[PDB]
Amino acid sequence: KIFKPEELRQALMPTLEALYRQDPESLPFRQPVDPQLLGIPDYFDIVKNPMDLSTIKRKLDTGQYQEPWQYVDDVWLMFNNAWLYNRKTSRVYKFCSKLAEVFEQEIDPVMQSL
Repeated sequence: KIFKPEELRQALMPTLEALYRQDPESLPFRQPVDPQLLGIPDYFDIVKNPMDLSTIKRKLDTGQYQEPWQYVDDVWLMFNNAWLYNRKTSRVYKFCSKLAEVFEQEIDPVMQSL
């Protein structure tokens, strides 16, 4: 099965929009973590492969996911990075958990249809 790039984008986009719709929970995820601006030099020692919503959106818009599971892997990468780096009761961690709840609800039927 070979996916047409614009069809894959159309099918997956609503799941990404669902994440952006979460306010305030998407706010820490709408742009990359910048350890230099934040002064957290330990971040890239723990998070080897950073990911965020803006990067996923760009990849989804520019034919970078040839198969749906590649998009799903990047969403989970974003979540797992945040859940590894941050305290469980931190705002980021709690917001991450809400996005993951929304994502699983939205993605499951889409992947079955694809």
